[PDB]
Amino acid sequence: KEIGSASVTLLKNTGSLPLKHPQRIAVLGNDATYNVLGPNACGLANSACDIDNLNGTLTTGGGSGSALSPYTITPLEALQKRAIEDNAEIAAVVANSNTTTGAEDAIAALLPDADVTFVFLNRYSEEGADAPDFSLGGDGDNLMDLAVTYSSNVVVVIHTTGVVDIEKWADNPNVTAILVAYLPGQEAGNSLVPVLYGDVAPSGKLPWTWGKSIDDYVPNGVVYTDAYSPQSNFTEGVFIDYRWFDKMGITPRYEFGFGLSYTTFTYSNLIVDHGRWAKDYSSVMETAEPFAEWDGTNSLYDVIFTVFATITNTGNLTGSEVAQLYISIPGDNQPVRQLRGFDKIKDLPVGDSAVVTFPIRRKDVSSWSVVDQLWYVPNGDFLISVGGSSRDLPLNTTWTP
Amino acid sequence: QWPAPLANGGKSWASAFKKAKATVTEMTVEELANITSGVIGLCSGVTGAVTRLGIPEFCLQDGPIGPRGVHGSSQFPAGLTVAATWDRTLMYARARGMGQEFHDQGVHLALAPVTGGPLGRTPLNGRGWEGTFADPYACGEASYLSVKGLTDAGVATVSKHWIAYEQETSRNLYIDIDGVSQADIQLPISSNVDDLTMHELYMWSFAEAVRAGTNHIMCSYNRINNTHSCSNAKGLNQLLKTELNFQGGVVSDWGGQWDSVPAAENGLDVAMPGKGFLGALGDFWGATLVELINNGTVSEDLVRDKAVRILTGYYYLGQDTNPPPPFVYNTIGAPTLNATSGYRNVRKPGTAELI
Ligand SMILES: *[C@@H]1O[C@H](CO)[C@@H](O[C@@H]2O[C@H](CO)[C@@H](O[C@@H]3O[C@H](CO)[C@@H](O)[C@H](O[C@H]4O[C@H](CO)[C@@H](O)[C@H](O)[C@@H]4O[C@H]4O[C@H](CO)[C@@H](O)[C@H](O)[C@@H]4O)[C@@H]3O)[C@H](O)[C@H]2NC(C)=O)[C@H](O)[C@H]1NC(C)=O
Ligand SMILES: CC(=O)O[C@@]12CO[C@@H]1C[C@H](O)[C@@]1(C)C(=O)[C@H](O)C3=C(C)[C@@H](OC(=O)[C@H](O)[C@@H](NC(=O)c4ccccc4)c4ccccc4)C[C@@](O)([C@@H](OC(=O)c4ccccc4)[C@H]21)C3(C)C
Ligand SMILES: *[C@@H]1O[C@H](CO)[C@@H](O[C@@H]2O[C@H](CO)[C@@H](O[C@H]3O[C@H](CO)[C@@H](O)[C@H](O)[C@@H]3O)[C@H](O)[C@H]2NC(C)=O)[C@H](O)[C@H]1NC(C)=O
Ligand SMILES: *[C@@H]1O[C@H](CO)[C@@H](O[C@@H]2O[C@H](CO)[C@@H](O)[C@H](O)[C@H]2NC(C)=O)[C@H](O)[C@H]1NC(C)=O
Ligand SMILES: OC[C@H]1O[C@@H](O[C@@H]2[C@H](O)[C@@H](O)O[C@H](CO)[C@H]2O)[C@@H](O)[C@@H](O)[C@@H]1O
Ligand SMILES: *[C@@H]1O[C@H](CO)[C@@H](O)[C@H](O)[C@H]1NC(C)=O
Ligand SMILES: *[C@@H]1O[C@H](CO)[C@@H](O)[C@H](O)[C@H]1NC(C)=O
Ligand SMILES: *[C@@H]1O[C@H](CO)[C@@H](O)[C@H](O)[C@H]1NC(C)=O
Ligand SMILES: *[C@@H]1O[C@H](CO)[C@@H](O)[C@H](O)[C@H]1NC(C)=O
Ligand SMILES: *[C@@H]1O[C@H](CO)[C@@H](O)[C@H](O)[C@H]1NC(C)=O
Repeated sequence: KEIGSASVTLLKNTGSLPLKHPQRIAVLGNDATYNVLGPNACGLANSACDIDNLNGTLTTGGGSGSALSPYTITPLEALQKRAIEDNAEIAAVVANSNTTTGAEDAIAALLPDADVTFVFLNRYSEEGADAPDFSLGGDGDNLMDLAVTYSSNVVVVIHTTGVVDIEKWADNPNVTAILVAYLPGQEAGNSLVPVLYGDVAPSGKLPWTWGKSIDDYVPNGVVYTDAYSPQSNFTEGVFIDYRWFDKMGITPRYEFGFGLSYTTFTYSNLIVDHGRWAKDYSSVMETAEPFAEWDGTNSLYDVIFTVFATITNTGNLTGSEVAQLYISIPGDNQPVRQLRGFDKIKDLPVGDSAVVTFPIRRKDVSSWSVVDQLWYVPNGDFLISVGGSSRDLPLNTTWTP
Repeated sequence: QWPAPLANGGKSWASAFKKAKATVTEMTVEELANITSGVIGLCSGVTGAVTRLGIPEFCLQDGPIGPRGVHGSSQFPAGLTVAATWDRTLMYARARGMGQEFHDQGVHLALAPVTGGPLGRTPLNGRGWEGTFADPYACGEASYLSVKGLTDAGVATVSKHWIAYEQETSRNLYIDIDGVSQADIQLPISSNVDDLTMHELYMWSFAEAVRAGTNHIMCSYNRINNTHSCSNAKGLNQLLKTELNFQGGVVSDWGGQWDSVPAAENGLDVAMPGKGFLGALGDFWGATLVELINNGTVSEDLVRDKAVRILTGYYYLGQDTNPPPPFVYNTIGAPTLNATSGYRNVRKPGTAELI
């Protein structure tokens, strides 16, 4: 559960979250409730259910990295627990909205009087095939169209195996909040509702880039060919995800390492401490990785320096903050920046400050010599940037060894 | 034949009767027809105000598990369900709880409970679940207690359905929608019931209902010996109003009134729903009753008894000095009624655990 509550990521919030004590709650989407055939209906690999089946809350993906469930704690059941505590009413349409007789009529009638409308969306994928685009699973496009027609307070919650296309509605003023919650396992619903009701502020951030379009990603991501010897050439090199997005100058929807809270954090007092170094003595096994500065005592993974910064909860509510550190290694055709540290502060009171610390190892500031076939620390001007996301970096400094 | 015995207030309603008579005495013929016939509003039925004497519209509201078509309330178990408890305490508390929710939603008259019509001649009865037991004794007991619960909570009851209303098939309520009329198409099923059976089986629960102080009774859609229940003189004027000494009002089921004059003469006191439901369910009194009085066909005093029977409940349950709050929900539904709804939360601690 605590994993779910720490992961769930807030992408948009025009004022609707956290919920106070809404009296009339509307829920949309089979994602909000059980698989109609049972949590384990899809079998040993969570891939045997029909393509149109209502599989319910998307708690894991398809294939060999799935597992059986003792139960699922559905969002609806958890939302209901909370409604009942508030002496409120709650109603869910969980059928296929396109194919079920009266579904659309029901939604039209249910939503206008709701204080808030949740829409649960999912996007299953699996081992054995690739997603054909950023397409919402089942009836999700429809759900969303209906929802914004009849309600001005839609809160979208996505259970997905990756980025999905929400371009149609993400800038609709009627969509007041959007959250992704990934694949939260069995404690799906009870990990989420605390966040929505504001018992714990959301603290999770995107572990990849949310581009406005599949066309903004590394070309030829999937090659389709009947050719007896199929060929993908990684001609983009090191430039995947936000590295690609950064180098090409492409603004995504939501950047790598982005995710809102219910409060704001102000960054301050950047500090690089050259005296804060230490030898790697802890790791279980060692590589035979070659590097310039090697002298028979030392390591690629020695922490050469350490960098510090200060966050201040400048908001109105307690909240956790994932601080990120990026470095610009100099060189030719070198990423605009690369993440070389993160430190999550837990539950920072309003007005309070905490120090963020980042141990930079040697390898963290090195390049591969193609010619000499070793790791070496380049010369040049290293940019160090610290902040909230891969594009929210209010503190830079420069280092030159 | 069987004349209409005048109301006198009985045992418990003595002072309420006398306030009712007093008020009715002041009423014009228009006022009499205003209160004895349904008008348009948010509740299942609504009596016209007597606005010059400050009598307001009465909200009549379904139904026998609690106020229907409202938000902010609880869904109680059915009569069938309490019956199965065989627990008098639960039967009472159920009704008492239904009662506070009716009162607090703003209902003057609860179209409840179901007290032996249908009782259960057929196990296929579509609405048999609204009643209790398939047994006069047990149904009488539950009916007594169901009535007491609602009335103790400050809501007039309309026990239903009188009587011998034992199948839904071809009840054939009165409806004159489109061009077509049910009266042209097919008469209601006629329950034809000997006098022992009527006494020993069907009347038994209603006797209990009367004894508990049900303020009103709703006459059923079926006909009895080929006369409509709502204009059956033997059934309403003699069996109910004389032998069971019933002191309250007979409300038509919605389209259970088929005529103007026999109804006025043979026991009916309230025409429902009147102007409600686009007038589609019959509208036999109102302006028609005004005409019939003014031209000597129907005695004004006959209609004053009806209005007295209506006001008796008003005054007895203290709705005059302690009025229910405004009713806030459109329970009729668009496009039949195009009115916006408010919101009121009426759920109280204790109700969920009682259920
Ligand atoms: C539906 O139709 C059924 C079937 O016909 C109806 O059932 C009939 O109901 C009537 C009552 O309305 C009933 O009438 C009696 O028959 C008895 C003989 O079988 C008569 O003895 C009895 O008469 C006495 O009662 C009358 C009414 O008060 C008096 O006017 C009359 O003078 C008699 O009473 C005196 O004598 C007795 C002593 O003998 C004394 O105790 C009295 O106090 C008084 O001094 C009835 O007339 C029929 O018998 C019923 N038939 C059947 C088969 O049941 C039913 O009523 C209809 N239902 C509706 C809603 O209309
Ligand atoms: C083919 C394959 O991927 O097999 C394995 C078995 O170990 C492999 C690794 C894989 O992790 C594993 C266990 C999974 O967990 C997968 O999620 C998984 C799959 C990807 C799936 O694979 C497929 O559907 C195959 O492409 C499919 N293959 C073909 O039909 C085929 C024919 C000609 C050319 C190429 C392919 C197949 C379907 C059903 C039974 C056997 C083979 C089979 C499989 O049943 C599962 O396979 C079997 O259970 C199985 C395979 C062969 C014989 C008997 C049983 C699958 C599941 C559980 C559904
Ligand atoms: C509910 O879960 C189902 C898994 O148990 C899922 O069905 C599977 O969906 C995928 C698409 O994500 C299908 O993928 C394949 O489609 C055709 C197969 O002929 C190929 O062109 C593709 O390359 C791809 O491999 C699976 O076929 C399908 N599984 C079965 C047995 O039908 C449902 O889609 C899930 N429901 C929803 C609404 O998301
Ligand atoms: C006959 O009854 C109707 C139905 O209520 C009366 O009119 C309403 O009067 C109330 C006050 O009692 C007003 O608030 C409403 O505005 C009236 N409604 C309508 C539809 O106009 C009517 O007043 C009654 N007439 C008499 C003579 O008492
Ligand atoms: O609208 C009511 C449903 O009735 C279904 O049928 C009933 C039976 O034919 C039989 O018991 O008679 C009653 C009427 O006396 C019917 O209502 C059937 O007709 C469905 O179409 C209706 O949904
Ligand atoms: C937003 O919702 C309202 C109903 O609350 C609807 O009338 C309006 O069309 C919607 N607008 C957009 C931009 O979807
Ligand atoms: C991609 O691979 C094909 C297959 O050998 C090759 O012909 C083509 O030139 C390659 N292009 C690159 C590496 O950019
Ligand atoms: C009295 O009025 C009613 C209804 O308006 C009408 O049916 C009846 O025939 C009238 N009778 C007389 C004697 O005018
Ligand atoms: C006089 O009798 C006629 C029926 O013959 C009736 O219409 C009228 O109302 C009667 N008057 C009385 C007794 O009130
Ligand atoms: C209510 O509105 C509908 C559609 O707007 C209209 O057709 C209907 O006549 C109205 N109902 C009444 C009773 O006026």
